[PDB]
Amino acid sequence: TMDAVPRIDHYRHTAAQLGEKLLRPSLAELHDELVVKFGWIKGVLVRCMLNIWGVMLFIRLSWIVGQAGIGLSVLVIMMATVVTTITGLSTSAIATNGFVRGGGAYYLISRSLGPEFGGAIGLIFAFANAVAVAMYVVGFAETVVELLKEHSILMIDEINDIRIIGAITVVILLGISVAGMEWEAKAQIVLLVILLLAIGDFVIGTFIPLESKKPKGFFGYKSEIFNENFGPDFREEETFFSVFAIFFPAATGILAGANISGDLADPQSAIPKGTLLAILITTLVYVGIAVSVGSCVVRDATGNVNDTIVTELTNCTSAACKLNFDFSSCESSPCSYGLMNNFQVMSMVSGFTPLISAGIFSATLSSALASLVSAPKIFQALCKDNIYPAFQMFAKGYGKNNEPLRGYILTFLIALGFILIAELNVIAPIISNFFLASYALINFSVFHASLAKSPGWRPAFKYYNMWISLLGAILCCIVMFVINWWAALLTYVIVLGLYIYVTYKKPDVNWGSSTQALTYLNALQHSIRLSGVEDHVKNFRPQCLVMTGAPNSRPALLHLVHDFTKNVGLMICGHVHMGPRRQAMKEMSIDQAKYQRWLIKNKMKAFYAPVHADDLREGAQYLMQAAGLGRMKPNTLVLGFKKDWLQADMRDVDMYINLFHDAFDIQYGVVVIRLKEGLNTIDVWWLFDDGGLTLLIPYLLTTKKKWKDCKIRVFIGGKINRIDHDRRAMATLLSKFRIDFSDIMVLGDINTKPKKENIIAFEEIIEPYRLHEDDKEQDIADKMKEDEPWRITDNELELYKTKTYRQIRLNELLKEHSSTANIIVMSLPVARKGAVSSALYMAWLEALSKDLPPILLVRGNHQSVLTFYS
Amino acid sequence: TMDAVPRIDHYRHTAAQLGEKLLRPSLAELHDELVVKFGWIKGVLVRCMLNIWGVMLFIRLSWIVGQAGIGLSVLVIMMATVVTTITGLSTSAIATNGFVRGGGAYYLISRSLGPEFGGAIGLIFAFANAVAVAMYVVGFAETVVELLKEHSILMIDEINDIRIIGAITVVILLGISVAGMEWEAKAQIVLLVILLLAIGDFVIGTFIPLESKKPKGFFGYKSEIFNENFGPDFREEETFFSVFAIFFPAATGILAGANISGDLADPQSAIPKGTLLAILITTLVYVGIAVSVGSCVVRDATGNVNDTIVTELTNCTSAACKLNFDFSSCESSPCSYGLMNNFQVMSMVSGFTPLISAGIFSATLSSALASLVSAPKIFQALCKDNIYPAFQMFAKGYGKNNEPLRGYILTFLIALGFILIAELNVIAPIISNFFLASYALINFSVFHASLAKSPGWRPAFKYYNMWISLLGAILCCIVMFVINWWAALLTYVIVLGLYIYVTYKKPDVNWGSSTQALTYLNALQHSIRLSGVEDHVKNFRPQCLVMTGAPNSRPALLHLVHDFTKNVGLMICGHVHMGPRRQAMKEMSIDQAKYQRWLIKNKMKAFYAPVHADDLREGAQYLMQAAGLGRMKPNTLVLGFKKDWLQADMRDVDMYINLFHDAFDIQYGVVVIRLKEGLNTIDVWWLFDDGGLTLLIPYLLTTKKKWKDCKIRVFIGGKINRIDHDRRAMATLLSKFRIDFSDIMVLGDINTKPKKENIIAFEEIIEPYRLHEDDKEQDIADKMKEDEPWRITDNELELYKTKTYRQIRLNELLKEHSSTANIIVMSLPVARKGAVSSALYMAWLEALSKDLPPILLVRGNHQSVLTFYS
Ligand SMILES: Cc1cccc(Nc2ccncc2S(=O)(=O)NC(=O)NC(C)C)c1
Ligand SMILES: Cc1cccc(Nc2ccncc2S(=O)(=O)NC(=O)NC(C)C)c1
Ligand SMILES: [Cl-]
Ligand SMILES: [Cl-]
Ligand code: NA
Ligand code: NA
Repeated sequence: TMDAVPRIDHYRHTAAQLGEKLLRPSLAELHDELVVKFGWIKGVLVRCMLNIWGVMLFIRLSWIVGQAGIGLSVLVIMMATVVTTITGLSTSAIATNGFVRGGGAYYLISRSLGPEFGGAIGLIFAFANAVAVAMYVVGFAETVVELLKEHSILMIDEINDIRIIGAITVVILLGISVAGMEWEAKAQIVLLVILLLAIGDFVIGTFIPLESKKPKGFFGYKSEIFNENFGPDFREEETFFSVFAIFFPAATGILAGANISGDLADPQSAIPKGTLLAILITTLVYVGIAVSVGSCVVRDATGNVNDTIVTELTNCTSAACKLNFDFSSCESSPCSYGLMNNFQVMSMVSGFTPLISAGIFSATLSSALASLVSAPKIFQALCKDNIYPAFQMFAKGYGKNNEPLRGYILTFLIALGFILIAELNVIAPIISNFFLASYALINFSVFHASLAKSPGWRPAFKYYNMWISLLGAILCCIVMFVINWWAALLTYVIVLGLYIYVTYKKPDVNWGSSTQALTYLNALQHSIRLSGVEDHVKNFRPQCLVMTGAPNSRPALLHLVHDFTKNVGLMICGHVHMGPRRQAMKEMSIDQAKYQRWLIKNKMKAFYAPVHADDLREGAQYLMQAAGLGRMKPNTLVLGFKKDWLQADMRDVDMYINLFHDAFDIQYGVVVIRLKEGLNTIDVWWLFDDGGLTLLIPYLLTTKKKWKDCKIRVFIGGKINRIDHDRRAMATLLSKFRIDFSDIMVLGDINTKPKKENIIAFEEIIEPYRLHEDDKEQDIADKMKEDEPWRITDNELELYKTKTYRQIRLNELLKEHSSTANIIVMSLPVARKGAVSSALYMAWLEALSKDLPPILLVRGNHQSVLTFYS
Repeated sequence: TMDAVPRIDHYRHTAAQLGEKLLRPSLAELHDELVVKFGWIKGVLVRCMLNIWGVMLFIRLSWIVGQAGIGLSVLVIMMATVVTTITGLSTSAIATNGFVRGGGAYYLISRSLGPEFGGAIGLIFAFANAVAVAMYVVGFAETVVELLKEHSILMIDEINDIRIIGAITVVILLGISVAGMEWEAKAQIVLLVILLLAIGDFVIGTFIPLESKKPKGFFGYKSEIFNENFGPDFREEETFFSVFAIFFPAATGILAGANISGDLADPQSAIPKGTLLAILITTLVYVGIAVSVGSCVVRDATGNVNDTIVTELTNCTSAACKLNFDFSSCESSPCSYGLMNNFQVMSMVSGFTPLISAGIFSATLSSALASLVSAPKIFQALCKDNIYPAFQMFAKGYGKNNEPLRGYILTFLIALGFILIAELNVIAPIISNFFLASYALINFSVFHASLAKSPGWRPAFKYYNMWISLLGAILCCIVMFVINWWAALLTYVIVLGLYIYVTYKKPDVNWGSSTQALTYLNALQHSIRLSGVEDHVKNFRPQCLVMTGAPNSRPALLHLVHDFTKNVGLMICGHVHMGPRRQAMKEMSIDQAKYQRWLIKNKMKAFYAPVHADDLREGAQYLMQAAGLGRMKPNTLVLGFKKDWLQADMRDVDMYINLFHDAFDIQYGVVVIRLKEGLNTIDVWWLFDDGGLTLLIPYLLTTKKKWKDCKIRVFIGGKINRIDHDRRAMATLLSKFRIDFSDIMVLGDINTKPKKENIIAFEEIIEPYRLHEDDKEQDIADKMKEDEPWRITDNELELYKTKTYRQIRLNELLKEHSSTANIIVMSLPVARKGAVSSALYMAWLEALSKDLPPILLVRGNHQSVLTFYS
């Protein structure tokens, strides 16, 4: 049947080849008459879980649960979890749209809402990961240094030992990462097993209370300790929000699995479930460990065997005394340790202490490895789009699975430098702010997509309410402020600067962002609003349709039309295409884009309006009948003077004059512009009341900065002995309209016979098109029907001598008075259709406008365009 | 010449008679073939000066100067003058645009920025003036009560005497106001003369030092007092902002002259200059009096001759002794005189004593008279505007000059009630905030008019910078908050409530406000923005041109098309008008308004688009070639099934089919809707790949609240023995597009001969259109060019039997399967142009769709409309 059935091969044209077996027929033919890929578990779940988990489970979780209450600590965890889950829901929604080629969160953000935000967030996120690797390596070095300092071993000052260990660790991590994407997965699995072993060791040792640890804070699940550990016992210059700020970074790292989207077996399924499961499991483990530590250890303790453990005569109505006096009465002296003074509680409540030490080692190393892997991927994805041209390179992949070795080396260098600094406690909040900004950008991506009701939003993952996403972005910003407000300001400024730079760069890319859909929707909504507004005389605007063909053919005329339309009124540059329909469609499709881009590149607020018809008359008919939307429709027809009418087929001149006639018939106002295309005052000779357009146009000219210094001087026609009366009337009328005029000149020389020379010149010019009916018999009635109506009938030439003499005399007056004007505006002669031939009308116009400064012959609708009523 | 020269009579038609000869010729006729008025001084200057001056020049200015030094008091006056001068500049700008028919600031505000704000501000301002009448009368009563209590002539308490005196004065003022406008002006002049006499008396007395007043603070213009008082004191619980709030109401009252616009000889010349002169003179007098009082009286004093006045040896480091010791050394014991404890200081520092009291009487009475005059004016103007229908009563005018007698009575009643309350100290801030809100609305009117760039702005008064006006409105809001913050919140709430009520009432009025111009400018700017956005498959929208004629003939089809276009994509209702051009233009002009209003009233976000042409074919050509603006152009022709084609001239059917053909030639998509107009699943039978529109339309259908429950079930064609493979392929394709489907059905019964009965029925239906070439001879070729291309040839009928049987069998299948669907979407058969006659195409469509639920035959553009990439 030649009509192809729906087939995936038809739509598959970017990630594969359709081939000969799949090719949808075009409408014309029917019409025209004749590599490593990971699963969701090992690719998203494990990476997300390992990135989320860190030293908080073994260092600060006990301190947080002590400073705050069990209930308040659980609340802090839950609120951080809200912020991360909302972010994860938004990420899954943005990832279940189409095929994600690679990159990571940068790819999702860019393909969602445009290269500007995409590049800003991509650079920020890549830098954040490149510095996070160094921070995690520094944490590992700190843990190793503390472990060796607890013994006698040491090489150099603590800082230098930290630097050495960090450098060795970073070198090893870079080697492992360069080894490949499978070795890294094996190492991640090993580290996860070790960390789970450490967690289980802590939980097992919390169930075995050894008396030797009694002088410590550990007691072994005593309900009295639990009841005493509620409430916010803040023993410092800190508060609830300080604890929240300290803990929240422990909820981050939820985008690790989506950072390697270019290596997943199948995104759109692995990312959502993997990320959500990782968030759930990590939050559950955090809550469990918080409660466990809060039900075993007392806040304060003075570890000492000599400490009274016999519970002699006393009351000391605290939780500790409820079972024994061990680690009691340090409310005045700074007792050694406890749930609020020792950060190794997890290492003591546990069993095998080196098991917990290895758990911390794995927690830091897994995060470092994940960051080192993820940052180069984002950088290479952002570089492959050439958003920052200098960053070209750092995008070449090596081996079967394209791996950014150059990005790997760059991340290694950045991490090594930041480790060489070795003092990173002041930079962590900036990195946290960067991550929070990325989360907020993802949430805003989802919200923007839901706001712009693009039919192609079509996300495969539900449970992504737009309002929840907006609330999540707001919460991300608020949490960003809650910790290191000045860091938040710095990140905001950096993001805004990058966004502005990218917007000004205007990169050559087009992805289908929600920004374009929202632009269309905004235009549609505003047009629909405007369609319900009644038109008023004082709200009239010149809405011009300029017949120019190619808008670049005559630039002076286009600029002039722009002057009195730019920012006030509509401007449609109409172009008529002629020839066969087939090639005409392709030519119009090319020209539309070419000329719209040309206009936008020259600051012309005009609309290109191509049209295909047999002749210019029919195309202009199309435009004057249909061009426009609702109330934004042309009311004025603008033409340029047919400067070549003298040497041109009379059919073209007839078409020009017929354009005039159809413009008048359709109740349009006609503006004919005659100026020298090759490349003071404004004189307005408006002698017939067209409704005011002749005055409105030059006033709008004066409203612009190009004609601000030009003063309007008016010319009118009067009767001798009555000059002053008419001048006063014109001055009063102009004052009522509030149009400033430098001078008013009343001329009685109109209606007088022009000179003999000018009449002779007009006759000589008009001779070739004269019919000369008198010199011929009735046979001439065939020329008037075949070689006509171009021919000028002697009857009309004698019946309209007044108008011809008026045109010649008016040209004389214009030359004598307005020769020094910057622009002339004059009433456009109107010829009744059927009474005057096209050739005679063209000759009238040519005689009127010949050899003068830029001139505009204006004939308005005759509907009132000005008013003096408020 | 029948062309009329410019003349004021053509444009003078709304506020004056046009006349016989005052009628410009219409473009068709030339182209078609064939009592008491006041001047600016007595009307604006005097009223503004008398309203601005209150009891602050004799009661509170001295206390203010005492509380804050000379410099700080001068600063307060200057800042209040900034707020008022900005307001006055905006008022002059808004009043020098057109002829101000009547009313006051209400008329200017309404004619500037729309009936909503106009009515809100008018009601609030009228109420403010009415209440101010009572407040000024209460001030007069208080002054008289104090004067008579100084001599113990009070009767029936004090408040109960204030009530009686105020009632008598209000009755007298009402009588004077009813007496006419000239008598009020004479009384105003008399009061002004008295007040100037009082001011001059104070200034003269300040130069006549008298030892009698030595016990009082007055000393005689001594420098030492000036240096002492040049600095702030701010005694008691007083602050700079508190004194500024106390003083600022003194600067108000600048709109008294503009409130009399309906009785001025020449507004646009009297209001601006008069108001500015009033502001200047009042501020100058205020500054002079403040400085003079600060240079002649000490802040503290104790008036007694027995007190120490010798100035003998005494340390008294304070500067009060610089000239004498009279009225000194009460820094601990409260004093009874001075610039901080006595308010009658002016009366004491003057010459004749009762003349100051007379000046106070005049100041308090002139403001009351002005308010009682102005409030009815504004109320009558806003009532003649008929913005609140219940208030149409208070619009009648009496006498030669329309005088709102009912408004006068209502204002008198309101003032009498508020005087009967007699305790207005708590209501003054409300009135001040109302006045400030009016000032802010005037400034925002000027700013909004400058924002929208309508050519009709054209204000005759310069010096009105838009940013200055916006700053003035902001300052007015801030000042109104500064004093009585809760009063400011209450006034804001009242203004917003009135604005919402007026917006929802939708009054039937059109004045060409700045809001409409801004709507147009916003739409144009958004369209210009959208014109620069590149096109992407992800952002494709269905932009439909529905050929419906009158948009109310078939409501069901319009609803159906609007369901999948509202909020997503454009919708243009195209109507073609035939007949003579002259009458056609008027018909289209009326129809455009009628149908746009009908659409907006019916909640259709569509655009009515009428064209004039001699046949539907070329009108649709106009629409498909030119309709739209920039990137908001249609790409899908929507047609209703010709249900009468069986009984209708075959020229109409040929035009319909050629509409199809031209739609395809212009590479448009085509949607044909067949549904019953007189009186839950969506079945998509898309069998040919059109690019995806057949699938994209029903999805958008399911995207709306009216089709949320319906589930999409798909039907495709397949080969027997491989049904499951094709079903899996279709399921995968739909999942990649993210279009939810309840079921997929693969049909092998296509391309099979339908029932004999159905073929016989099709033949019977098609019988009276066959060319019967075999039965006839070569002469039949004439019918192919005279009765054709309607006639169905025998060659085509025999050569396209497969397609006809396909249509019949497809209708059988749809009746068998989709008979219970809420809507059906099917692939529209495409007939090669020149190969199939129009009648056979129509019969194909009829056979395909009949005895079915609502159906959409969709033939997409064959360009990809869906994508599974991101
Ligand atoms: C890079 C960076 C910057 C700022 C804060 C964090 N913290 C995070 C982040 C994600 N998951 C857990 C944590 S954590 O709870 O602090 N555990 C942890 O081992 N942090 C190490 C840096 C010592 C990480
Ligand atoms: C109706 C009203 C409400 C609130 C404040 C004012 N004050 C104004 C207004 C205009 N010019 C001067 C003043 S004034 O300086 O306060 N003098 C004065 O006599 N006010 C009298 C009410 C006693 C007026
Ligand atoms: Cl992350
Ligand atoms: Cl006022
Ligand atoms: Na980790
Ligand atoms: Na007054």
